Amino acid sequence: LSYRCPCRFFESHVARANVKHLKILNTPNCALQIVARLKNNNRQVCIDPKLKWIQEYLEKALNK
Repeated sequence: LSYRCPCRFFESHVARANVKHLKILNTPNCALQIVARLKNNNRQVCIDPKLKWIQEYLEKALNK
């Protein structure tokens, strides 16, 4: 129950503009660690870590 990795399924086609924030879960046992909190509906969804915009969004946040 509380032992299952939190992200069982992911969303593939979430857009940067519709994200309040990304949560990056500290779950190294687990395949999927990226969660989006969505602007339109306030849902939290797990997202595809290969989504191209994610890498740029996080790089930006690192103020490099």
